[PDB]
Amino acid sequence: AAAEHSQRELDTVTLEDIKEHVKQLEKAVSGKEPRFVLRALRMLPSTSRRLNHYVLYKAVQGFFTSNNATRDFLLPFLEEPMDTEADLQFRPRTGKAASTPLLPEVEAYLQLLVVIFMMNSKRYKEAQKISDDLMQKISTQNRRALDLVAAKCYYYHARVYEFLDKLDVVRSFLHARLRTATLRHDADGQATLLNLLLRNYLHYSLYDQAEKLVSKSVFPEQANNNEWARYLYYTGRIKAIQLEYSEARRTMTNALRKAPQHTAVGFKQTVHKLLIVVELLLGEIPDRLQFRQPSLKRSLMPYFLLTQAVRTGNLAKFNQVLDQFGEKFQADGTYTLIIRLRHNVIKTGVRMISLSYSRISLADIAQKLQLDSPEDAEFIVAKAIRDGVIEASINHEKGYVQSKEMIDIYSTREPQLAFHQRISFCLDIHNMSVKAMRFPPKSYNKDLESAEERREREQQDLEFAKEMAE
Amino acid sequence: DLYSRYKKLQQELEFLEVQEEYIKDEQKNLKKEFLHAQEEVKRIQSIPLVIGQFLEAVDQNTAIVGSTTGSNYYVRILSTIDRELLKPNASVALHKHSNALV
Amino acid sequence: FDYKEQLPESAYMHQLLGLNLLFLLSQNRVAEFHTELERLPAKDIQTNVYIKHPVSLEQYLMEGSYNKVFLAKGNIPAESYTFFIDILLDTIRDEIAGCIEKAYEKILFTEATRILFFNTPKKMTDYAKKRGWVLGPNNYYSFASQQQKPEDTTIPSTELAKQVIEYARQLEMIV
Amino acid sequence: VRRAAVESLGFILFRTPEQCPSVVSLLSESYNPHVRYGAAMALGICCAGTGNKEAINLLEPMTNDPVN
Amino acid sequence: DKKFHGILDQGEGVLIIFDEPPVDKTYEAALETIQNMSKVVDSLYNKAKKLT
Amino acid sequence: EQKMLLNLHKKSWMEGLTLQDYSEHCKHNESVVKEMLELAKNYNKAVEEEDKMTPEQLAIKNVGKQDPKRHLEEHVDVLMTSNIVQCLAAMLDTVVFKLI
Amino acid sequence: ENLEEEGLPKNPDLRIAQLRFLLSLPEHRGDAAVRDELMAAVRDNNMAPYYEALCKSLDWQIDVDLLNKMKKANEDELKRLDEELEDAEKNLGESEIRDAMMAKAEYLCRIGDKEGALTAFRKTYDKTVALGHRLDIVFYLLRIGLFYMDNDLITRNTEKAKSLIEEGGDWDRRNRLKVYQGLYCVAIRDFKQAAELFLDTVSTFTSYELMDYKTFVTYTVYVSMIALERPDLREKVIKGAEILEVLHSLPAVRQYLFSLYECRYSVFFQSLAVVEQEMKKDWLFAPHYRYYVREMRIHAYSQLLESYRSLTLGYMAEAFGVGVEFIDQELSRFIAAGRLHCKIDKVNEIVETNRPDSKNWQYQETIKKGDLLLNRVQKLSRVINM
Amino acid sequence: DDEFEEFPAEDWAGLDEDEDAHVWEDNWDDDNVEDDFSNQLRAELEKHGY
Amino acid sequence: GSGLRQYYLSKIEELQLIVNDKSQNLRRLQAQRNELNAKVRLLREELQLLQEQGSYVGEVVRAMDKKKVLVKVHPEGKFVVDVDKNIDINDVTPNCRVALRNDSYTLHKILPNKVDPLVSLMMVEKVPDSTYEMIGG
Repeated sequence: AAAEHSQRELDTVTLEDIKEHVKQLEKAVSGKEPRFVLRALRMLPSTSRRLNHYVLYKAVQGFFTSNNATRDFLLPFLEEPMDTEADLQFRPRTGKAASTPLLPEVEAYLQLLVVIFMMNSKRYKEAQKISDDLMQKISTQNRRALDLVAAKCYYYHARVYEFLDKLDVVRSFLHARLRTATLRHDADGQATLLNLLLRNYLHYSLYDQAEKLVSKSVFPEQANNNEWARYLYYTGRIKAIQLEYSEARRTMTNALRKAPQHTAVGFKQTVHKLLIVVELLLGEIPDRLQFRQPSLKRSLMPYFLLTQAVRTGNLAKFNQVLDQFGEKFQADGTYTLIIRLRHNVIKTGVRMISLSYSRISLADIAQKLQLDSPEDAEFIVAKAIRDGVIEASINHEKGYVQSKEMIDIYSTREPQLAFHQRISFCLDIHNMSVKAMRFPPKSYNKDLESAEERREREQQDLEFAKEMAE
Repeated sequence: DLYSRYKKLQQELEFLEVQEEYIKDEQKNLKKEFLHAQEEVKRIQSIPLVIGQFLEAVDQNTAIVGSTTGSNYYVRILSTIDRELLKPNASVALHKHSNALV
Repeated sequence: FDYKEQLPESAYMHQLLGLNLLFLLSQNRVAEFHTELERLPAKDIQTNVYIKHPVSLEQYLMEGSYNKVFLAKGNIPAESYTFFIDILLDTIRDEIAGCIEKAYEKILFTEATRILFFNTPKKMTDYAKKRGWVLGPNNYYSFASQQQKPEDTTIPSTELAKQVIEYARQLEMIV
Repeated sequence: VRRAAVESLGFILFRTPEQCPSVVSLLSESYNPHVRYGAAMALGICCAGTGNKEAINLLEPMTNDPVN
Repeated sequence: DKKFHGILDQGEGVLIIFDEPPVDKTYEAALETIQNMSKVVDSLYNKAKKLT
Repeated sequence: EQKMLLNLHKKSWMEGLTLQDYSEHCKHNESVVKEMLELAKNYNKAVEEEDKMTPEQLAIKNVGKQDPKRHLEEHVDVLMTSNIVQCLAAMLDTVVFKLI
Repeated sequence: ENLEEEGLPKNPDLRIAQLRFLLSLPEHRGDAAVRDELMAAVRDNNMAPYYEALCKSLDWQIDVDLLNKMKKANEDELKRLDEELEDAEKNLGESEIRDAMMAKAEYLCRIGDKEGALTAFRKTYDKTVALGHRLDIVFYLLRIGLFYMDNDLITRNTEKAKSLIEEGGDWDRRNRLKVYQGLYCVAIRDFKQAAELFLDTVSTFTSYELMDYKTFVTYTVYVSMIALERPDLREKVIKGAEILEVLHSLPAVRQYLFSLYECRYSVFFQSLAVVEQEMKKDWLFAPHYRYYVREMRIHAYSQLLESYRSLTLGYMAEAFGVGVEFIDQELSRFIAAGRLHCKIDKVNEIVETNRPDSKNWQYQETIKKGDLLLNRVQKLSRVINM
Repeated sequence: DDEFEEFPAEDWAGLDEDEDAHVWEDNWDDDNVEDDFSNQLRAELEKHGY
Repeated sequence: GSGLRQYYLSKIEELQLIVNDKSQNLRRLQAQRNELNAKVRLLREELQLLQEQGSYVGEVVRAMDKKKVLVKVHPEGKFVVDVDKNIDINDVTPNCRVALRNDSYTLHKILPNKVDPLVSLMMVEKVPDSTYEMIGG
């Protein structure tokens, strides 16, 4: 029974941890600062794995201490232990505490624990039922710190339906709760609900709806970093689909910056894929170092080959990469953006042709770009010249392209503009860092002269004046 | 009691705004007074000054110096003294009365 | 797309969706074109002809393959696709000449016949006077218009002074 | 003028004696001895007769001020 | 051998001598300063990750 | 009398728009940047030393030894002021004194 | 004749690392001679942890009898060293204690027990009184780092060795540290610093535990032709007495150097192919054999275009002994990369050289490196806020 | 922390045998797929009949 | 059965959020102001502090009963001085460097200890440091 002994030994400490978290929530209510709730949810993912049927049962039947309809709701949905030898009655509430109903903060937290275990137990329908009851509970209430808990509930409330694969009945609830949070100035709940709505819209390729939603809604500035990352990723995906590549790239870079530094590997992989695709679409080049990471190497290998093909500026290589990894790109939800990369491949090839050749025959250009005919190369090069891709001219009668003589870059305003952007960013960094310096509320003006020691000087100086002058 | 609480909260908000405006003004003028105090502390360096030798830095603001009168003193250092110049065996100018490193 | 769970897959659905995509291309609402294209599954985009034709036309238009854009009229997936094609074509010519002015410094009169996809030489004259192209005595259209450079002759001293003043603000106004 | 300006706060805030030990508390530790005197006098005028514990706690260290 | 700055046009058989400008010491010093300050940022990285 | 005394050290309007010599300005910029090179090289060592240094030596060990951070700040401030002022003055002069 | 006896102790034997790298290569995995030499070294030194690592990484069949015999020998020797240390700590003095720990650490390093060797070397360093003995321990750590290409170990021990050499004015140890640092800079593609250090120690080389003097001179030439300007290459390498004396016994390396210097570009290209095949098999130059060669090619092209206003494509192809199409592709690739200051008129097949100002090339690097430092600053602030 | 278990973490399946473990100024040109310069020079030496 | 009770609650919470934000910002601003004001006050008191006479530097011969110490002022021979209430008599070891007040000569600080006489002697003797590694044969 070594396994039983060990399992019970972790079950008791997990029960103690849940007790510590419920005490943190209750003292957050008592002290009226909702931020104490965060450290309860800070350990939430760790506890989500550190619980089982016995832990849930012990917690729900010693934690309520009142057999209301709640205990008639979640007890039947979980298994019960036998007459265990160590019948340690886990009753944190005694006397008036047991009689008094639980705070709305903590019943929701235990119900979240039950929902999480149901998800880990694949009881998606039962999890949906429990989450529906929980949503009624937290929609009825109007507390302030509960919102900090409430957002998390919503993230799981949608998550259970993610395994139900409906995501449509949840849209109305998400919109209603988003409105009720926005009207209440609930920053955390509004951010979580906006992220959930964006994810729901993108699950069905409703990019127009998500674009409208992000156009009219205002994301909370004082939101969590883990919610800022999701919002930036979703907005970047919207911008990428809507051909707004520059803002898409900026948002994806910001999301990668705000991603967790050690965890959330899959989020990193998805954002890296989309960022690589957008950067190739923008005409820039993806950073090589991101392909060197141990976690990202296998995921980005098809994207590494795609980046290689695009950098070579060869139509045939890009088409080979497409015909080789089209199914993988489709499974990753980036095939539509990959298709647009043909124009960028042609643009890059034309750019290197102009950068390398002073005068180059149109047939040679078509051969180097693996196009069909030099007649098509004529139109392609003309479009590139008109768009400003390359500074050149075409001699139709002669049949070649003459690239313009390179102008002295440092004698123009472009270095000034680049330096301007970098200087403004550096000054912004300095101002942000200065504004982030916090002085602890020390007892100021106590490092000054002390009263007794200052009086010492007055008396000694009085003696000095009374004795030296006489 | 709802209206009383709401009106009290409104008055508290307006009072907080007044307090923040006053604090910003006081910072603006306190910078000027800091500059004035820095300027006026330089009267301790008025001549005549004795010449000593910086022997050791006991702490941030006090030091042992050997005056040319022949006596070693544990005195204070003027806060506006560049501590990068307080090398060993460095000649310093001390207040003629208090021997303070000025 | 909404009631497709109970509704069966319409035979004409893909054709009409491709018609919508081609119409979006005709009105230069390419941003809406890609958003509506993303609504389709990724398979029929590269497989179904009714969807393959408009997306390929968009690729040709963006990359500059205007000859393929004109050839797209011949191989349309359906007769209903015809009308929107003409709506696109009127743009293409005015786009093609836009390249010719900025790329070709001088082109022969007949040389543009395949470039501008004009059947009758008379159709050149009216389009040229609409475009205001100065025909040359040697049947050469002189497109000397690059003299209107980015105008580096002028220093944007006002903008530069504003930027430097903003630097001074960010260095001093912080307090 | 500064001392009188700080003094005048008591005549304005005496109807709400609890506010004076908050607006003036920081003035009571300022560099200017006249402003400190005005802070003390504002506490006296506004919280007169009330026996405010906060104002008395503010005044208690001020009785050991270096300035007479 | 960089003994003088110029090129040789074989087609016309003419030596073209160029009045090259000296390298900008300011840019060289700025580049090495950037490198050293990157090292400083690495030291700050170690200090930050170790103490937080 | 206060307004009359305010004219003390009041710089003339001519030197407000006067541009510093560009040869000397470039030489000063190069010299100060070359100084910050060594200052940053020492700044790295200063950071590493202060990593392992007891709190009693935070100021005592700074006595008699130059502080790379302070000199770096001073050089940065000097170069920012000089270059920004020169650029702004040149940009103003390009508008004010124009031939057209 | 006493050359190799001058060098530092050969622990770890870097030849073992080279042979392991050779076996890692797909081309030479099945080479019977390389496997035989590596197994002979393992058997002679009784490298049980290294045998385990070899059979795990390379998927070999572990000889149970050989492994058991080598493990028994290792256990008996470790027991003997532990007994010696126990006797030293009770009867003999601190010097004998340090000698016993040095023997234990040397044995742990010799058998490939990397982590145990590092722990024992740290313990020995903690109570080693002699500065030179401490610096020898630091060199042992540097050799261990080079054996496994441990960048952190190499950097930390290089800084420590620099400090120790500064404390005690040991110029011999300074030259050895220069050789080790040049080897590391070769390993990390820092050919400028590697060339500088190798040229500084070309006349003071005594690190025979790292490489043979001929191999050291070949490496010095290889890094010099890629990191040195033409006047510097002439003064230091072309006219270097020691380098020329060594090259008298290395006709291939002398041909490779002088073909570039004397502008025999076809001979230089053939020697570059030979050199490339040499770099591919060297564990130090393997990651950079693609880079180095490419750079050399650029150098050759640049040299041929440095003195001429314009050159026909046929002339370039004839000079390099290659086709016109090859020259076209190579020149286009290198111009697109911004490494060659010329443009190709393919209509007339004429390469016309350019003279871009150093200001542009400084500004581009300023943008690049400032962006790198700015990214570091941004990510550091990101770490700081949370 | 609120780790992103919502997004499907694609399996690593990577090589933990120190695949690269290097610190250079690495650039994309080293990753260009091509045969070695020795092979190219060998294949073009005989293209001229030599 | 509530009227504008929900309206009152909405207004109250809307004001409460702004009140909390402004209170936190005011606390930060007050911390900044208090720091700068403390700097100003310390600067003004430093002018008066620097005019206070400096302390003599003496060497401790031996501690005695009743918190007395026998010191040797640098040029001025020996004194029997009191000990400040903030200085422990057990920390006043012989041959220690101490600071004595200007008038009372009261021992009010234990300065960092001087150079050890053995260290001073061996500095002038200056034998070359050596180890077994630099001895041959």
